[PDB]
Amino acid sequence: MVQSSVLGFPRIGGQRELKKITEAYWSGKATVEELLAKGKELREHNWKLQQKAGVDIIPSNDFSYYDQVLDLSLLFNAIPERYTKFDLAPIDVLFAMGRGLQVTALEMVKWFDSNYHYVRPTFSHSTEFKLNTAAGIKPVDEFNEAKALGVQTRPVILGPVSYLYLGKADKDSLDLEPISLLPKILPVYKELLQKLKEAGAEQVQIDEPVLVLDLPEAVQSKFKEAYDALVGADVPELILTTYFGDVRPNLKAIENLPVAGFHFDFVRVPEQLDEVASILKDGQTLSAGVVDGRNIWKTDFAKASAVVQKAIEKVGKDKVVVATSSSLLHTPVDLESETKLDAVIKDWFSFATQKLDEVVVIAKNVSGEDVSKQLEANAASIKARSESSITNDPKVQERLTTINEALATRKAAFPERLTEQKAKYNLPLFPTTTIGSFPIRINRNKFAKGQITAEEYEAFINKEIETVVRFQEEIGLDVLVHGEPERNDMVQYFGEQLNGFAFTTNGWVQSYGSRYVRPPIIVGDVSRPKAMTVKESVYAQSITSKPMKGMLTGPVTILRWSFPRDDVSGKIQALQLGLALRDEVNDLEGAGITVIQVDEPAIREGLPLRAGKERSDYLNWAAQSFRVATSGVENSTQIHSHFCYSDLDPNHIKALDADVVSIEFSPNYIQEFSEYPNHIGLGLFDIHSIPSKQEFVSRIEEILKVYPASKFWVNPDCGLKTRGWPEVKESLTNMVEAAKEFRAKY
Ligand SMILES: NC(=O)CC[C@H](N)C(=O)O
Ligand SMILES: [Zn+2]
Repeated sequence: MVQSSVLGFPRIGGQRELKKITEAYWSGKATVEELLAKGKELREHNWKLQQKAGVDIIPSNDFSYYDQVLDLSLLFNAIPERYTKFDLAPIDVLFAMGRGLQVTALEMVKWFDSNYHYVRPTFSHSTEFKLNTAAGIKPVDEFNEAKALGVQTRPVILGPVSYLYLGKADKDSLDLEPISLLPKILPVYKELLQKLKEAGAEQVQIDEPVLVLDLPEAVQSKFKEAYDALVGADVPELILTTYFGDVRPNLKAIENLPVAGFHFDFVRVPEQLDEVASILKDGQTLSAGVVDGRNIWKTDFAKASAVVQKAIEKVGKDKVVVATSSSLLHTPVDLESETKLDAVIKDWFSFATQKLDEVVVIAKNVSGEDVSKQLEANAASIKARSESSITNDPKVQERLTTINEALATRKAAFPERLTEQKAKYNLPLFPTTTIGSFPIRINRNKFAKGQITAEEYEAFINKEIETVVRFQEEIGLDVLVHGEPERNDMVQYFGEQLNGFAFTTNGWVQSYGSRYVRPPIIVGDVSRPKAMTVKESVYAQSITSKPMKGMLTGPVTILRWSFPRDDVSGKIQALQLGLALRDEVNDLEGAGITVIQVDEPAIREGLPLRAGKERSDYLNWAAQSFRVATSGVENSTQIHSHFCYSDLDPNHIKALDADVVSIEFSPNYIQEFSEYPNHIGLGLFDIHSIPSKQEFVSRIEEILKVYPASKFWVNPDCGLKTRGWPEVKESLTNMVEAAKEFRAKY
């Protein structure tokens, strides 16, 4: 009998219970006892769900109130002094680190190339590692909970090498290399593992996902060092677990480890199987990650079972486990909550709950149990998807054949374009602009029910546009925005107006802490049926003689912030999105909106995890899909791009050939753009929470020393959606007043 395994379950609750109770706690409506009660209930619910499904190896310690990495920081006493001076209990120290205290919060960081964020482990020279036993030892206590329910679980802990390597030296210790602290942390891991075995844990999932990165040789050697120290008869068996990538470049590092087994991601990298299976020693198990833990597609059982069979061939059926490819943290909780999706489409999907049934069916299948009814129903679902008209749109398929270098190049290089733009706009030196958003629900809500006219709703959006435009005029901004009050979010607003997308009612996935996202789903070939943004931009331009920026989200961001298709490449999807947005750009320009900003916040997030062909191909096609969107315009049309990064690759920025770029900036990297003719707006203040006309005049005089004033735009770090009016007013006034003082001396 081949076992099934789940590497982690999302903890938000099928009804977002966790959000409700954590936010109620943080607001004071709920006690900490009520919060812990709800967490216990959620875990119990999830453990029973997995047991009922038939899952053999069920996780524990996967639950969290905020972040599992943060949970290990707490447990291991990686707690900076600043969070201990407030008389907080252990859980409120946790929340303080996670979300600050109203001390700013520890840094939030993308978890590999997933859409989840963890809280960066933060270490000092003074860090003293030890088991915080005051709180409770979370993994022991939750194992013990599950056991009292009659559920044996496998505790999940992030391993020592990854935990340190993904961490960072605190402000006070800028010279510390986190991985040097390995000898100090190992005893604390060993102790935790002894306690788990004593509680009755026979196996632990020890996550070492840093194995899918490019690791320095000096870091590669630390696996043998760590795992030699931990394994022994007084600890559970350890299953060294990787996901999201290819371990092959690091095989030498793990080829001689004493651990009980390994897990690999054969969804993202099925081709690594032969080689990784080759390092397995007699006695070691191979966990075959074959049900995707980061997307929503029903798994092809025929294909997944074949992969598992390849593994069985290598190491024996006794030593193979059918697993999720990663934790199901990255997927929504339950497809049965969806009430609006057409049943044809819904048939193509599986969310977390359904993935439990999948790993179980695939394990039965390879074990020789009769699951022919389930295989046949699955083969039907797969065939229906691949045959559907939603999936392949001949028009889009033909249009993709027009893509090339030419379609992705402007009519003239920037120097000739600048001449034509200068003639048209005559923008002064140190032109001032902002990034788009300014400081809601009832009219939206009643429009959605038919309680107010299309006519009635358009009036309030327009009044708000008007308010914002007059504001920016009043304070003398040179290139204006409409404020984006009609938009809810920067991806759904587009996806809802594109063919090839589906939307959930309840497909929530945790992004960070209690902030959850409900991504769009790309189901098929994408196209744009009609204008998406034109009406509001035109209105906004009709009420000022200042140039008005059109505002779009780029193709890569729409792709990366959606659940993508798993039957066609990322590239193909981004190019279809580039083509759709090209039509939008063409419509904006035709209608007189000839300054257009395209925002690509998610470019760095999608970067392939290792150096090599895949990474360089990605940078090439990311840039190309942007250029396909933006290259049809006249020379006198001014294309802007905004990036929410401080040190994004200068090379990639040049590849976009945007007339103007805005970059967050509030070291010497401004010099990288010296002999690059296109214009740059280095963000002057953090819109996350007034500077003075002097503080600005010092910041611009600072920058102005390393960069030509003729190329320099003045703007904030990002949109001011997430701010209040009174500080927006004073902050922007100062900003413009500053520019004018420079504008005077040139
Ligand atoms: N996140 C972003 O890229 C912000 C873009 C958007 N135009 C805004 O100003 O809110
Ligand atoms: Zn930004």
